[PDB]
Amino acid sequence: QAEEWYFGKMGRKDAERLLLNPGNQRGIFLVRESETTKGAYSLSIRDWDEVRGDNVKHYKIRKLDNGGYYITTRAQFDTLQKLVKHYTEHADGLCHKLTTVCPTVKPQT
Amino acid sequence: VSSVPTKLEVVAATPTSLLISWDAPAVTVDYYFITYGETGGNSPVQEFTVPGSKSTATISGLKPGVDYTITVYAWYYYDDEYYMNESSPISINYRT
Repeated sequence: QAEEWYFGKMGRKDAERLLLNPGNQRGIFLVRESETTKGAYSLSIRDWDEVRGDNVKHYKIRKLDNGGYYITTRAQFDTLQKLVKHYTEHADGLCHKLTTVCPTVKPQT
Repeated sequence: VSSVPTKLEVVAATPTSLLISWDAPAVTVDYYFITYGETGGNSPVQEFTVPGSKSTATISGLKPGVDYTITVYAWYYYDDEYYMNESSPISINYRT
């Protein structure tokens, strides 16, 4: 859905480049359409690690035949909004809990 | 090829801290997701990660005389389509 975290059609490396902007802290995230599985989404998250430094991890959001959405089959959600809320409450396997949506440059006012 | 870790166990234990250990699967693991919480407790579990190169983890700040459920999941790359997958869990219980 056209929610604040939804970036629509966006490639993996472009999502990485945007998330890796200086100023973004760990847990900054976006949701985009998957370019490798049709009908799936990807949750892209800014992360940090002792060895690799600043980095980005991607999690595929797959669709259930009758149910809803999941990254791991043990945690299933009726909507993408419920998935995002869950992973904002607890990381529950993700590299980091979701904090706020990846910022983008807006027109000057 | 195995992605589930095996033979999870506590290998050192004080009243408030545990060292857990397992056998890595044959797939290269990116990181492990570890949870622990009072068995049947009505608070949320604690969660953390360790690097995929490891096969042990230190849990601290436990309450003495509480049964804890401890679970380990491997998060790993399969191929470019399935780039980030969670393994089946392995779990143990331990009373401090």
